[PDB]
Amino acid sequence: QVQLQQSGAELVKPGASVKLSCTASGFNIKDTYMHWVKQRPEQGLEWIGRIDPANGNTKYDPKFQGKATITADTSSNTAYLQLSSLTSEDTAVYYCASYYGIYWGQGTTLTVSSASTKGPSVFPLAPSSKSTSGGTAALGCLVKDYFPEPVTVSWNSGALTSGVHTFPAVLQSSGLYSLSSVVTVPSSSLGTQTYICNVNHKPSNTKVDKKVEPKSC
Amino acid sequence: DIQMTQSPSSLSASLGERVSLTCRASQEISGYLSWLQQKPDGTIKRLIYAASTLDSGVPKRFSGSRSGSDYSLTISSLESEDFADYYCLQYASYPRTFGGGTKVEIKRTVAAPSVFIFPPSDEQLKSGTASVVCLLNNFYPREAKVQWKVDNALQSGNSQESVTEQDSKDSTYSLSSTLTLSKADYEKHKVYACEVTHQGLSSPVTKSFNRGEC
Ligand SMILES: O=C(O)CCCCP(=O)([O-])Oc1ccc([N+](=O)[O-])cc1
Repeated sequence: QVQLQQSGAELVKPGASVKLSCTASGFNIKDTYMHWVKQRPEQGLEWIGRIDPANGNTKYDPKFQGKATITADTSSNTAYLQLSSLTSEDTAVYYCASYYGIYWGQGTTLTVSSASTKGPSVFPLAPSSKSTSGGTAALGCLVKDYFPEPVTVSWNSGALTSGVHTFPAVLQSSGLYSLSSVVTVPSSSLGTQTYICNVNHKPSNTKVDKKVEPKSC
Repeated sequence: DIQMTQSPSSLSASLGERVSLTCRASQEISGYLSWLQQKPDGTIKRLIYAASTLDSGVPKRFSGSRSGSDYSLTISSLESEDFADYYCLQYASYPRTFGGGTKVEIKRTVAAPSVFIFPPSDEQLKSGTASVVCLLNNFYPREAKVQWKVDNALQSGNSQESVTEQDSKDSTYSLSSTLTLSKADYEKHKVYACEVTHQGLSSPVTKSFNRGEC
């Protein structure tokens, strides 16, 4: 297989600098040209620049000429995007892309803020709450009180993806986010199958695995 | 910079419909244009390059064409999986430029939501807070009303809801509503209910639970 793995999401203070990475697996320098793209809601994709790992040559979108610096290391097969003098306008998702734009990284969410990071508390949303439903049952996890976004939620370490809905986070009056991830499953196998949600909030290095099962009463 | 003007910004289309998106280059780009697709999860993939050449593995329903400075992407039979934002990319000169993007929305039949209600977990209760969650699963259209009722009394000021984007499989939406109360306030009442109103229902559907000792 082949893909581009980008560094984790993070929060950085205004005025500071940060360096994002994009490591390639499968291919390497041979393809040449590693591009960096910026994206914000209601704003399309914006090209920052690109680098030729073979000779270190770089080309930038004029607007980023004094804001972004792209570097590459063929040995470790990694490209870096250094952003300086961070401002609220730098809060976005950054994507790295290979030659011809065939391979794209999963993106890195950068939040510029003067606030502290906050790890979430993960609570189970047990199936068959009081009693069983008409054939199908729902279950999930409540990821509450975290900052900033985003949070990654998997089920059974990737083994469960069918019928999953991870809702957009809501901003609570405290300035902290909260979201839920739910799954609909057969009610008949609640006693035989195991469902565990895998939560990860990179900005605070919080990683939680919560087994969601029907509670006794 | 070569400006890529993409239209329309948003497009709503029924399943099986033949749709097209267009990008007009402000400069001669000689066919050096790619079409990229970004799904709800942030995943970006290239569908076409050289204006009309389909990438390996790209479904035949996708096709690109050129007529002067007008570059179009056409989808023969719109499928639920096609729900995404499409961007044209100019790679003829520097700096590389993207079109504004076209948000493709999917029209489908009215579907009634399956409602579920969840009590606060015991471990959360230990922390002094209680979040009651109401789930409206797989419905269409997006419009829906959810009302919280504690002991039959309508609630206001203590809830937050969030709706997903259209599902990649069936084009439906799902809504989650959370009623957050303090442990003390939670323990003060018995019946917690969620009343849902949606076009796919002849009458409001109410789901509830009674906080009994376990
Ligand atoms: O001869 C030259 O300078 C052009 C050859 C480079 C083709 P390319 O790699 O820039 O194609 C791409 C253009 C843009 C992107 N992008 O992610 O914005 C990705 C690939």
